[PDB]
Amino acid sequence: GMTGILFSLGASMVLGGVAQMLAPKARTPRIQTTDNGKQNTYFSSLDNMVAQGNVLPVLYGEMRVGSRVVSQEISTADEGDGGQVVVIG
Amino acid sequence: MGKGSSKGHTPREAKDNLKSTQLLSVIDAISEGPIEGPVDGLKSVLLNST
Amino acid sequence: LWSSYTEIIDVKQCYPNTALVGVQVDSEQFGSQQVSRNYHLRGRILQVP
Amino acid sequence: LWSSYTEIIDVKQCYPNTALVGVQVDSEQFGSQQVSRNYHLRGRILQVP
Amino acid sequence: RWDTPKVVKGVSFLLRLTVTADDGSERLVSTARTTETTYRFTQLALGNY
Amino acid sequence: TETDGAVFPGRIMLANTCTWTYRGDECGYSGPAVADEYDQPTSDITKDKCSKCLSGCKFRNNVGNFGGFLSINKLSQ
Ligand code: SF4
Repeated sequence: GMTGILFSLGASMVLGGVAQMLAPKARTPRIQTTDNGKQNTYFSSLDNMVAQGNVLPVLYGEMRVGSRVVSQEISTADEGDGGQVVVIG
Repeated sequence: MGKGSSKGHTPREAKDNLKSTQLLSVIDAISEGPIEGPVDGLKSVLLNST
Repeated sequence: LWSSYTEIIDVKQCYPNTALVGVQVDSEQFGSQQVSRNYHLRGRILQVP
Repeated sequence: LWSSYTEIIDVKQCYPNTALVGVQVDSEQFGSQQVSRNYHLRGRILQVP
Repeated sequence: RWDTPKVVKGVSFLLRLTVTADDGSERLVSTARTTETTYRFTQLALGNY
Repeated sequence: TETDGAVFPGRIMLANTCTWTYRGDECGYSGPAVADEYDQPTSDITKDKCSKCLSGCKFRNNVGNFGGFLSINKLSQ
């Protein structure tokens, strides 16, 4: 039959802000004291990380950025890139 | 010396044949509003904890 | 004189769908520390109208 | 012989209400690393009765 | 020996030495990354470099 | 469209194990049955399964499409 207790809630939503009623607002990261006073970006990683915990990232334009290193290895090089020009002295 | 502005120096010691030495210069902001000077003279400046 | 010879086989494990860059540097003029690599790349190919 | 002469202008931007210290050191006897500056200062002038 | 130019934070000096070859090419002899302004080379042979 | 309990970037990057399906559009295998849930030879299509380890790829002669980077020692060394 009747459907009582509508309990309009237009007032309650504004209590947290009005700009949030049209925009979810961007999330912000936390500040680590150990990382001096630098502010972490949520959409750029200049430092080159380690390929393990960090998920395979995604790029969307420009941004000279680092990477996730998969294999680092140091050995002894060859004397000569190619061809017959192989002088040493 | 305290008051509102102060300066101090120590005698430079070098010479011993013509050379060229570096000079690091840095500005530091400590606090806000009218502060007081160091408890003692120029000694209060601690470089590498000395 | 002739010394040991070495037969080497490279990696056959191709990377299916991940962008990768392999860099080899003599690393003589670099310092005892590591070297940071940055790459000024473009974006990802998207499906556009 | 005469060599290049340089006309230098210092900072005209003054700091209105911030305490500051400027330190210049020859930085030769120090190590290749940076140097930490710690200052032993008093407190702030308060509106005491 | 040289002087220290305008600098931010801190600097090091990287110096390399090359030797002109008989045909006209170049040969690199060693390299050094240092902090002191003055450097010395010892036991050099051949001619121009 | 509800997005409860989901994470955006859905890759594990690397492990000792593969991280895809079997006979999908990325594994790219279409041959006869050779292996099962474990590392046991078989020749029936009903029990075709891949352990998603290196041994499975060696069995199926398809290693270039393996989704596990063989680092291991980057975490140790
Ligand atoms: S392991 Fe090799 S075979 Fe088994 S699924 Fe991943 S890719 Fe296809």
